[PDB]
Amino acid sequence: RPDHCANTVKNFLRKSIAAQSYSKMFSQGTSFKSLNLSLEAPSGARSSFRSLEHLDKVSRHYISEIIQKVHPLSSDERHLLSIIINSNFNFRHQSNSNLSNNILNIKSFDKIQSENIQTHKNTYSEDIKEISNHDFVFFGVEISNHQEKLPLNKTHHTVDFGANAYIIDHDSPYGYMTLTDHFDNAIPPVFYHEHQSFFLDNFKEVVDEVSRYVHGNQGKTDVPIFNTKDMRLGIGLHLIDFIRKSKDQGFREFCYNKNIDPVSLDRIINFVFQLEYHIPRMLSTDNFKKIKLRDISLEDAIKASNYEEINNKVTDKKMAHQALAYSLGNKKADIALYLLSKFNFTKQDVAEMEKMKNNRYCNLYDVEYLLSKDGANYKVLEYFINNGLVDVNKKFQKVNSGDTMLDNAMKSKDSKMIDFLLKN
Amino acid sequence: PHEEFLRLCKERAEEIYPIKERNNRTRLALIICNTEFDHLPPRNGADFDITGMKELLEGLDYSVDVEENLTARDMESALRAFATRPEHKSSDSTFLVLMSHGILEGICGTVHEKKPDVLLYDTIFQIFNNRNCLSLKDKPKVIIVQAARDAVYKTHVEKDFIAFCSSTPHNVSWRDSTMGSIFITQLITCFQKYSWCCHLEEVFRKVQQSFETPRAKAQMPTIERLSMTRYFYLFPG
Amino acid sequence: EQIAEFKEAFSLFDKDGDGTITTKELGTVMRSLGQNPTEAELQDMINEVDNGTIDFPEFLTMMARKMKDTDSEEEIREAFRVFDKDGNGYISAAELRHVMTNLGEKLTDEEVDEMIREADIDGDGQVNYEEFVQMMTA
Ligand SMILES: NC(=O)c1ccc[n+]([C@@H]2O[C@H](COP(=O)([O-])OP(=O)(O)OC[C@H]3O[C@@H](n4cnc5c(N)ncnc54)[C@H](O)[C@@H]3O)[C@@H](O)[C@@H]2F)c1
Repeated sequence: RPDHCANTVKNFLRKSIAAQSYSKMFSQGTSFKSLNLSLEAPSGARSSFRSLEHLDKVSRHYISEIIQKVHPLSSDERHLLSIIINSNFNFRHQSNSNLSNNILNIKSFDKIQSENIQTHKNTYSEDIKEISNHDFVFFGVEISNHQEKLPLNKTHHTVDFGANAYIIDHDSPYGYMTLTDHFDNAIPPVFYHEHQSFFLDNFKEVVDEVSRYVHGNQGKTDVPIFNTKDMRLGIGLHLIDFIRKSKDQGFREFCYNKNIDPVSLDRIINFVFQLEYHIPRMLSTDNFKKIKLRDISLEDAIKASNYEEINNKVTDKKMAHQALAYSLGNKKADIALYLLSKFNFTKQDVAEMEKMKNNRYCNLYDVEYLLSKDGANYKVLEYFINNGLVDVNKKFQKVNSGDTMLDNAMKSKDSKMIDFLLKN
Repeated sequence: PHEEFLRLCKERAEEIYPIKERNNRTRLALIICNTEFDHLPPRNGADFDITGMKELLEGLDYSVDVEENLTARDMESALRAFATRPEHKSSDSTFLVLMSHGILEGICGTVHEKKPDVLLYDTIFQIFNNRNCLSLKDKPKVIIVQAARDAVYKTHVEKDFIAFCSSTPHNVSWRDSTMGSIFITQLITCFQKYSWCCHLEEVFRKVQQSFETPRAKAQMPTIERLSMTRYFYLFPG
Repeated sequence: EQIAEFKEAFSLFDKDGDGTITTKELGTVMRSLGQNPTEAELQDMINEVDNGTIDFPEFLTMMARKMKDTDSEEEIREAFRVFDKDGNGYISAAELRHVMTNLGEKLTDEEVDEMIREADIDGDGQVNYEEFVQMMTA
């Protein structure tokens, strides 16, 4: 049975990768240091399975808490918990990029920054330092036991992350679940809810109660963490706690309906909570579903390096002007060079871009200012200076009037750009 | 509203601020926005805030000079250069929109961290006080700030000032917005609706009312150092 | 072996406090602990009570059946030694790639790469499975 040993090796390596991601999170997380859930830094380059063990332990902690808070369980609460435990989940990742090619390959911010792949980055510096969940791929959670059209919800924390929604139906053996965003434990008000009409028309008081900080027993910053085995139990127990605290008897009666439909259950779940699921490193699979929720805009297609949407939209040179401006404004030097290769730009094109008030960047900044703002566009600047499209020593007229590209280069501290401007 | 502008002028001639005639009127506005810092997180989405503020001010016949990513010494020099502009002696008001990471003392420069680089809020008032800047004496001087995270001489030398500070601890930590900042978005929104039937202070109070949502209730824009002896009425043309 | 028991999970569905749960909530209690049993598997083990209640001593023996003990460390080591004829304690990335690509469960080529990179810390193209397993288990 040689295949069995190969499966053993594969599971071992997957477990190793997950251990690496969780060790990164638990060791480089300062909120984990405030509480006593922090982990040691690996002396070796890799990390042992202790991190994974830690996850399990951490999970039990929170489970224990909520159990002790709501252990006396009513028949309604018990029936609702039984419903939630037997419910399966669809995990959704939205993007304005093309991550599917008969194979879905989603990657985390850390793996993207590692290979220097070009795409949009929604994680920020503070999330990386305080939580260090940037080696995880993020998903929103939906109830999967329904026959309705699959994208039931489209906004996570009142944010749309893209038109292309990728849905998977299988749990990950090493992913972890949080009742909210791990960094932002605040449930936004119903004013920003995607499905506000349901709760506003049918319920009364829960509208005010839902806006809260989902925290543990240690305090507000204590964000409960669960693992794949304890996801459903913790979610059900916290939902029961919230329903018991609430005073809108209509909301409680609707939640405790013994014959509740799955769409209403998903409404309640994504209203009271904003579940977030995390998978270590990268998710590569053949079992997925892609749903194009809407049409993508040119700037959004450029920020996500969606070459096919760009090729569909950039049909003429006025669209090439718009695309080049958006590429400069977003430091997308790859898209800028692709556009400079597809179309020929001259000083007349630069002038018509300067006359382009429909574009935000060309309305605010000069072309030279956009070329010299960040070093990430150096090559573009080179092409503009060496081919004669932009005159060095041109004094800015729109923003930072009187300055030149040399001043923006000084501000950027990029030695290559300053040197290139000094030599030309 | 043109008939109401003439009606409000005669009704309250010593209760509202004077308005220069559209001919020989050079109303200037300055926007100072720091979006990228050397040792601080970048304030992404400021492209929208600068745009929305430049349009609203230009719609009120204000010549907007946008300066971006300046250290504190440059911001001080830019404010002094904005006060020495001879085009203000032909004006009735001015607007200062400074948007950067800002501590309680003031707004921070790009290089600012152990090394300090902050433009003290009081320094802005000194540059435009009724002694150092006579071109804008007896003229309303609005100051709108978007920050993140004897002494009786000042009572008299600082006249005709109004501040509408926003100190939302966003710090790209709230990390929950849609193509811009809520404070600027609501400020433009209230200026579109209530600026024709209210004076400047009412518009600001109308913005503070918008932040009545449970999670956005403590996000109240704070009015500070109000030194206006008259009611400042902005007219839509 | 068992140290920390599942009494708390069992107690949540113990309506009367008598220490028993109905047979219909058996799969619910197991799923709350991570074990997903098949309806066919749930019924053959329900035959243990021939009343419609299940006690914790009977439930506790059910959990140990579907324990699905993870692969032991020496079971991991032996899995690597069957792909090493020379006995040198090393497997080339290509050899590991041919194994995982053409043997066992089918995975995407990107998954195999992320695994090989995880195993080849040196970057020399060789993978020492002995040091890695000893490194992961600690
Ligand atoms: N997406 C969604 O849906 C979500 C959910 C939930 C949450 N969220 C949020 O969000 C944030 C982040 O964001 P995301 O999730 O999107 O992620 P990121 O960081 O941004 O990174 C990643 C990116 O990239 C791309 N990718 C992936 N993969 C790939 C390749 N292969 N290529 C390119 N690109 C890419 C994706 O899509 C994203 O956007 C976090 O913090 C949080 F959690 C989101």
